[PDB]
Amino acid sequence: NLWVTVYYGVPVWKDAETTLFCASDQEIHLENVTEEFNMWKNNMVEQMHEDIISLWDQSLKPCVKLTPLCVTLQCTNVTNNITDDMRGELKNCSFNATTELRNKRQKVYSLFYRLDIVPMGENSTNYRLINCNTSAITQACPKVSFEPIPIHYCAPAGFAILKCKDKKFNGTGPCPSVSTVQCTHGIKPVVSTQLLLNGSLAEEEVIIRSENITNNAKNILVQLNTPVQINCTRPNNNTVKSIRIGPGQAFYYTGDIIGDIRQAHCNVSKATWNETLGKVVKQLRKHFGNNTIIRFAQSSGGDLEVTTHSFNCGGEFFYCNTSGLFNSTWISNDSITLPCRIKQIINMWQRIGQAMYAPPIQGVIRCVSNITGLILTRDTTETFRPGGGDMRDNWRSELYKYKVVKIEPLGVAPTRCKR
Amino acid sequence: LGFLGAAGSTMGAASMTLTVQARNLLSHWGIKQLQARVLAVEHYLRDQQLLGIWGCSGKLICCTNVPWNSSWSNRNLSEIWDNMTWLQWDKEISNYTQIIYGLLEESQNQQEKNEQDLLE
Amino acid sequence: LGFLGAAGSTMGAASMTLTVQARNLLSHWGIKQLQARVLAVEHYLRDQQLLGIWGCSGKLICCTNVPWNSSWSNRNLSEIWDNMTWLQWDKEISNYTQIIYGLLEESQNQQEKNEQDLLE
Amino acid sequence: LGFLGAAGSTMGAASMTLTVQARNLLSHWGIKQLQARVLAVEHYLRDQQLLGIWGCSGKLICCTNVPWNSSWSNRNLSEIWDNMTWLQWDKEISNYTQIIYGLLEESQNQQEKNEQDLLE
Amino acid sequence: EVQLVETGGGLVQPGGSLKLSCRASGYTFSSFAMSWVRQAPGKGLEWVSLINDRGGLTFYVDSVKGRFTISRDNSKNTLSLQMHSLRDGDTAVYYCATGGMSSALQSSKYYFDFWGQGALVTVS
Ligand SMILES: *[C@@H]1O[C@H](CO)[C@@H](O[C@@H]2O[C@H](CO)[C@@H](O[C@@H]3O[C@H](CO)[C@@H](O)[C@H](O[C@H]4O[C@H](CO)[C@@H](O)[C@H](O)[C@@H]4O)[C@@H]3O)[C@H](O)[C@H]2NC(C)=O)[C@H](O)[C@H]1NC(C)=O
Ligand SMILES: *[C@@H]1O[C@H](CO)[C@@H](O[C@@H]2O[C@H](CO)[C@@H](O)[C@H](O)[C@H]2NC(C)=O)[C@H](O)[C@H]1NC(C)=O
Ligand SMILES: *[C@@H]1O[C@H](CO)[C@@H](O[C@@H]2O[C@H](CO)[C@@H](O)[C@H](O)[C@H]2NC(C)=O)[C@H](O)[C@H]1NC(C)=O
Ligand SMILES: *[C@@H]1O[C@H](CO)[C@@H](O[C@@H]2O[C@H](CO)[C@@H](O)[C@H](O)[C@H]2NC(C)=O)[C@H](O)[C@H]1NC(C)=O
Ligand SMILES: *[C@@H]1O[C@H](CO)[C@@H](O[C@@H]2O[C@H](CO)[C@@H](O)[C@H](O)[C@H]2NC(C)=O)[C@H](O)[C@H]1NC(C)=O
Ligand SMILES: *[C@@H]1O[C@H](CO[C@@H]2O[C@@H](C)[C@@H](O)[C@@H](O)[C@@H]2O)[C@@H](O)[C@H](O)[C@H]1NC(C)=O
Ligand SMILES: *[C@@H]1O[C@H](CO[C@@H]2O[C@@H](C)[C@@H](O)[C@@H](O)[C@@H]2O)[C@@H](O)[C@H](O)[C@H]1NC(C)=O
Ligand SMILES: *[C@@H]1O[C@H](CO[C@@H]2O[C@@H](C)[C@@H](O)[C@@H](O)[C@@H]2O)[C@@H](O)[C@H](O)[C@H]1NC(C)=O
Ligand SMILES: *[C@@H]1O[C@H](CO[C@@H]2O[C@@H](C)[C@@H](O)[C@@H](O)[C@@H]2O)[C@@H](O)[C@H](O)[C@H]1NC(C)=O
Ligand SMILES: *[C@@H]1O[C@H](CO[C@@H]2O[C@@H](C)[C@@H](O)[C@@H](O)[C@@H]2O)[C@@H](O)[C@H](O)[C@H]1NC(C)=O
Ligand SMILES: *[C@@H]1O[C@H](CO[C@@H]2O[C@@H](C)[C@H](O)[C@@H](O)[C@@H]2O)[C@@H](O)[C@H](O)[C@H]1NC(C)=O
Ligand SMILES: *[C@@H]1O[C@H](CO)[C@@H](O)[C@H](O)[C@H]1NC(C)=O
Ligand SMILES: *[C@@H]1O[C@H](CO)[C@@H](O)[C@H](O)[C@H]1NC(C)=O
Ligand SMILES: *[C@@H]1O[C@H](CO)[C@@H](O)[C@H](O)[C@H]1NC(C)=O
Ligand SMILES: *[C@@H]1O[C@H](CO)[C@@H](O)[C@H](O)[C@H]1NC(C)=O
Ligand SMILES: *[C@@H]1O[C@H](CO)[C@@H](O)[C@H](O)[C@H]1NC(C)=O
Ligand SMILES: *[C@@H]1O[C@H](CO)[C@@H](O)[C@H](O)[C@H]1NC(C)=O
Ligand SMILES: *[C@@H]1O[C@H](CO)[C@@H](O)[C@H](O)[C@H]1NC(C)=O
Ligand SMILES: *[C@@H]1O[C@H](CO)[C@@H](O)[C@H](O)[C@H]1NC(C)=O
Ligand SMILES: *[C@@H]1O[C@H](CO)[C@@H](O)[C@H](O)[C@H]1NC(C)=O
Ligand SMILES: *[C@@H]1O[C@H](CO)[C@@H](O)[C@H](O)[C@H]1NC(C)=O
Ligand SMILES: *[C@@H]1O[C@H](CO)[C@@H](O)[C@H](O)[C@H]1NC(C)=O
Ligand SMILES: *[C@@H]1O[C@H](CO)[C@@H](O)[C@H](O)[C@H]1NC(C)=O
Ligand SMILES: *[C@@H]1O[C@H](CO)[C@@H](O)[C@H](O)[C@H]1NC(C)=O
Ligand SMILES: *[C@@H]1O[C@H](CO)[C@@H](O)[C@H](O)[C@H]1NC(C)=O
Ligand SMILES: *[C@@H]1O[C@H](CO)[C@@H](O)[C@H](O)[C@H]1NC(C)=O
Ligand SMILES: *[C@@H]1O[C@H](CO)[C@@H](O)[C@H](O)[C@H]1NC(C)=O
Ligand SMILES: *[C@@H]1O[C@H](CO)[C@@H](O)[C@H](O)[C@H]1NC(C)=O
Ligand SMILES: *[C@@H]1O[C@H](CO)[C@@H](O)[C@H](O)[C@H]1NC(C)=O
Ligand SMILES: *[C@@H]1O[C@H](CO)[C@@H](O)[C@H](O)[C@H]1NC(C)=O
Ligand SMILES: *[C@@H]1O[C@H](CO)[C@@H](O)[C@H](O)[C@H]1NC(C)=O
Repeated sequence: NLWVTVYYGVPVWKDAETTLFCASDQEIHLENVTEEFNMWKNNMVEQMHEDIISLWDQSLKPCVKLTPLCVTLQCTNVTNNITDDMRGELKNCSFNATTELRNKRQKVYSLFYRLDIVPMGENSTNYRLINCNTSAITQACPKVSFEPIPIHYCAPAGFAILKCKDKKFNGTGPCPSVSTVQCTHGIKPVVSTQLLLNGSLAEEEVIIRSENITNNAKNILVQLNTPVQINCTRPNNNTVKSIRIGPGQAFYYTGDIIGDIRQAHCNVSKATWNETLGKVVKQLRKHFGNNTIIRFAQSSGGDLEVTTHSFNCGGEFFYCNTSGLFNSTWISNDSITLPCRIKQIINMWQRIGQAMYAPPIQGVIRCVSNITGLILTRDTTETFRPGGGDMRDNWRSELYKYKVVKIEPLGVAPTRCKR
Repeated sequence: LGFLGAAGSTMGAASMTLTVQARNLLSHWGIKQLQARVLAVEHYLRDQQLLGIWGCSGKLICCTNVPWNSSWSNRNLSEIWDNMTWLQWDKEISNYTQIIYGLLEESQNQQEKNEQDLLE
Repeated sequence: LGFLGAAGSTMGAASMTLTVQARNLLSHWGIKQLQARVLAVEHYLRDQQLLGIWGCSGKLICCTNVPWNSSWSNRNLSEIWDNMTWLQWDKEISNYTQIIYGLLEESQNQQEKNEQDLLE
Repeated sequence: LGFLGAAGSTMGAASMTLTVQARNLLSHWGIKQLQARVLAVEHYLRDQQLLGIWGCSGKLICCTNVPWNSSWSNRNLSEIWDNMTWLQWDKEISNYTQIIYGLLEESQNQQEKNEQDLLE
Repeated sequence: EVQLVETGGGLVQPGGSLKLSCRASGYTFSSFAMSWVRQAPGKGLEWVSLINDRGGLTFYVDSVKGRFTISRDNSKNTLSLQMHSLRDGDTAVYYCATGGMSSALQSSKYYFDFWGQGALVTVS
């Protein structure tokens, strides 16, 4: 009775993995489409991860290498007014630098943070840079900013990106309101650890997302519905000097400090932070029991890169101690000041064979940012601690609402039409 | 009314937007993008080749001579065309697709041969 | 008698060399050349897709059922085909190109539905 | 029964596996592989364009209005289709391929013009 | 309840023209094909013309093929028939009917589901 009819241009799709392309300086509602989303299995995250790392490395390709500085350094204490918090933090080091001509040398001195140098043979006088035994260091170019300029991800023809508009969506399962977009919104590649900065806020409620909430081996991503403002500063007036170490190759360093030496720090409002945690606790009790205890605690261990809040503040790299933010037990104009360490020799990505030197910045630095989310881990009484060592989690917090599908325009159905 | 706008509509309604979707199939750093463009073209051409083999070249709606088997789907016309979306339909008959395609190919080969004989 | 040789001739003469031009549409260091080749292919395919949508697949000259509007151009047939070159003509009506293309698409969609019903 | 399985069979047998071969035409380190893929696509498209020019678009077997010249080959049909393979035939008439193609193109140009006048 | 109401003409001279129309209500007009069926005063039923639900396809009985026009308007739920040259043999009741065809993706019809009461057309 019925015959096969072939149709082309049918609005059908399948989950797919393809290459997305970037764009930098449009939406169809799909009224009755319900689709299933699954963050953590989202391959857009992997592409963002690889593109950021690749572009990062490309930016250092033409920059000055600091191998000509892997020499012994003679280091003495700094001749200034140093507060208790800064004792032993800085060292004044002298060394023999190469210069423009191979048969000449120059004696240069500079200030270094203690965290960037390592003593040799337990000799107080002799120290060397941390990277000298491991891979050679490269100086970042002073002309290149670290500004997290947003990237939009666009689909190639034949593919489409679906966006989940459900305000209460927790990252997985059916999404009742799905729209098609040509390209994603711009996502700022902000790099940080335990606290997420300058991201998107939840529309209505704090949302707790986890691949498996009852599995303590998983990280918990918490999206806030309100920002917490954080004020970070390094209140030390740095005089920056430079030398030539090679044929058109300049090295930048802190020459000296004008005025007193104080510790870098970040401030949050005490009450705002307390209200924010109360909301997080309230939502955790929907996965955990009601008559329970939720305790917050400081990171249990590991290196500075995973036990602190790491971020780029105006080009400098800060490592802030958050124990003052996660020290409370919740049972059924003050501010919090977080001390910060500064490092010039960093690895950025959790890699072994690369190391970058961040040139010092002239003057005094202040940056203001929004805390838009947290990365927590879990140990009656449940204990939660800051985590965030893996960068892919930062990107998941923005990409969770997008999915890539392939269009499959050809199909068949019975009709009463025959040739 | 835009691309995939009818995705949530029933099959009998979605079938009126076939040109909307058809037109959105075509349009070291930079290589992965070059590869994506090449691949998209090869995909496109395979579907066009297949329509050609089945005798549906040049048209979006093609009637054939292959009868529908109730074993693939026993739903009736109202049940399908005015009730289901294309996404639902595609899932229902996915197992039986590569059977249908084989039948369409065989049918066309016989038709072309018969036409050739009728032209002697 | 070669490629574009008829470009300065009138429309009614130039129309007899359509195969000459159709055949000249197809055929880090080296990458910019691959990009040019891929784009030449995508351009070609988009024009072929469009002829397909309009029901002109497989032919260089195609009649349609869309009437000509006097508002696009009110010149008569001698003005257009006995004199006038194709370059001049394209400039004259370039502002109506999208209107005409939209009409051609609509016409073919209606044609396909009527054909399908006549076969049931 | 697979790709080129009929290569050793006679023309009258091999003509029945045309879809087997047609479907096997489509699908810094890595660049030379893209060059091969881009080129394979362009090759494919040129053959399709040529069939379009001759008025054989969309079909694997196409009859034309160009008569066969005994000067190209004076063998009879029972000899060619039953006691010869396609490889042998291709060699036998390799010197007339361009002549034949030219005639097929001219025939279609006349055919399109005649159809256009009949639709007046 | 489905209602088809003819609002036709009256007495017309041979060789003239007369237009009939039918208003429909109670169903989705656009979902059905429609036709006109004629009944001469002393005869049975005869099919005259058929039109597609989208208004694109029309069919006629040979005897009126070059004389009658059948049309449709889906925004006004209206069916219409324009008759020319009005032969004496065209005197009949003209009934508005729903059915006679369906389109591709629909189940088949090939019978008439609903009838109006009919306009009487008389040729002098
Ligand atoms: C979270 O978002 C906030 C808001 O966007 C962001 O704060 C901004 O930080 C940038 C620095 O990264 C500030 O930009 C500077 O502004 C001063 C004053 O006008 C300029 O003098 C600076 O110019 C120097 O540096 C440039 C390179 O960045 C060079 O090109 C130039 O030649 C100079 O050497 C520079 O423009 C910006 O003003 C603030 N915005 C506000 C409102 O304070 C914060 O950093 C983000 N947080 C994180 C972790 O990303
Ligand atoms: C770092 O060490 C250098 C070298 O000893 C200090 O520079 C000298 O400072 C004295 C005053 O105390 C001057 O008279 C010399 O002329 C300076 N020498 C040079 C080469 O500039 C420098 O002050 C020390 N800086 C700190 C912060 O301890
Ligand atoms: C920087 O260079 C100077 C001069 O090259 C080094 O001075 C050394 O001083 C002692 C004291 O007499 C001498 O015994 C050495 O001969 C000098 N070294 C050499 C090899 O010239 C100084 O040690 C160098 N500083 C560093 C830490 O590299
Ligand atoms: C972070 O909070 C501290 C207080 O703990 C602020 O320090 C005060 O700043 C004012 C204004 O300059 C001084 O008069 C006070 O003497 C400072 N108090 C102390 C204990 O040092 C600090 O300014 C805040 N700021 C940030 C991040 O910019
Ligand atoms: C942040 O500072 C606190 C001190 O205020 C450090 O916590 C101390 O760690 C030692 C060694 O485990 C314990 O003996 C002390 O009892 C802890 N003090 C308090 C008040 O709990 C903490 O390790 C620092 N964290 C980071 C990332 O630097
Ligand atoms: C189509 O069939 C309808 C009844 O459907 C019943 O339930 C579905 C889910 C199937 O299991 C089917 O086999 C069952 O019979 C009828 O009500 C409807 O009138 C039928 N329509 C047509 C056009 O035949
Ligand atoms: C013919 O054109 C009339 C004039 O309208 C103008 O031209 C059209 C093509 C548009 O560009 C419009 O914006 C201009 O103002 C139309 O009013 C008329 O409906 C058209 N008729 C037909 C049959 O196409
Ligand atoms: C076709 O038009 C010829 C030229 O007509 C004049 O010039 C054109 C550009 C318009 O401005 C028009 O209004 C002018 O009258 C006529 O000589 C020729 O006879 C016309 N063809 C026919 C069949 O009438
Ligand atoms: C048929 O062919 C005749 C001979 O043409 C010549 O020989 C052939 C084999 C080719 O090499 C060709 O290029 C040579 O010119 C022509 O004289 C004759 O006109 C052709 N036929 C017909 C039927 O018109
Ligand atoms: C086809 O030809 C067969 C062989 O004929 C001879 O050899 C060929 C190659 C030519 O040179 C020809 O002139 C010779 O006479 C015949 O045995 C066979 O019967 C022919 N087929 C038909 C249908 O006549
Ligand atoms: C119609 O289908 C009958 C049973 O179905 C056969 O086995 C299943 C598992 C396959 O999915 C299906 O494609 C097969 O056809 C056959 O016995 C019968 O021969 C088929 N009839 C026609 C005309 O194809
Ligand atoms: C350094 O500290 C001492 C007190 O220990 C103080 O007398 C001296 O003035 C300070 N130096 C400067 C430059 O203020
Ligand atoms: C130099 O600083 C260290 C702390 O890193 C301290 O133990 C030592 O006593 C200081 N020596 C002098 C001479 O100030
Ligand atoms: C570099 O030296 C430190 C301090 O002795 C040591 O812990 C580290 O393993 C060494 N790294 C390499 C690559 O040798
Ligand atoms: C912080 O939140 C406020 C909300 O009013 C917004 O205006 C501001 O731009 C946000 N700042 C950043 C850095 O995102
Ligand atoms: C997210 O919501 C889905 C709803 O189907 C539920 O199955 C899943 O367990 C939830 N996960 C979390 C972390 O809330
Ligand atoms: C989720 O975590 C629990 C531990 O609480 C484990 O038993 C279960 O198998 C996990 N399920 C999945 C799908 O990972
Ligand atoms: C951060 O600085 C802003 C002004 O830039 C001020 O209004 C706000 O109160 C400060 N927050 C804290 C915690 O000090
Ligand atoms: C934080 O919340 C607790 C709730 O028990 C309350 O007792 C405490 O006073 C609050 N602190 C601030 C700064 O609001
Ligand atoms: C937990 O408390 C909320 C109110 O905050 C209530 O709606 C919910 O039913 C309680 N759940 C249990 C298991 O008691
Ligand atoms: C945590 O709070 C207690 C008071 O309840 C205080 O004694 C302790 O020092 C605090 N810990 C940190 C790291 O600030
Ligand atoms: C740092 O010291 C210099 C001395 O020339 C002065 O001009 C500049 O304003 C100071 N900057 C800050 C941020 O204190
Ligand atoms: C979605 O379903 C409703 C009925 O619940 C229908 O009225 C509407 O037209 C449908 N939307 C689309 C795009 O088909
Ligand atoms: C969908 O199928 C059910 C089967 O019970 C039927 O009752 C309903 O009317 C159908 N809807 C449409 C739009 O055909
Ligand atoms: C195909 O067959 C498998 C057999 O396990 C079944 O699970 C699946 O749902 C079928 N899909 C269809 C009906 O297309
Ligand atoms: C160019 O125009 C002249 C008339 O001025 C005509 O004779 C000639 O054939 C035309 N040439 C071409 C290529 O159209
Ligand atoms: C074509 O002929 C007409 C009528 O003689 C004339 O008005 C027009 O200017 C000529 N053409 C061109 C293309 O300039
Ligand atoms: C096409 O549109 C432009 C912009 O309005 C106008 O200047 C030009 O004259 C128009 N061309 C024609 C042929 O109408
Ligand atoms: C090969 O030749 C033999 C006769 O010697 C024939 O029977 C066989 O079918 C031929 N092979 C093919 C593929 O036709
Ligand atoms: C080849 O010709 C002979 C006669 O000479 C005939 O018997 C045979 O059947 C023909 N061949 C084939 C391969 O069918
Ligand atoms: C084709 O032409 C060449 C001369 O270029 C000649 O040697 C060869 O024999 C010809 N082929 C045939 C099948 O006659």
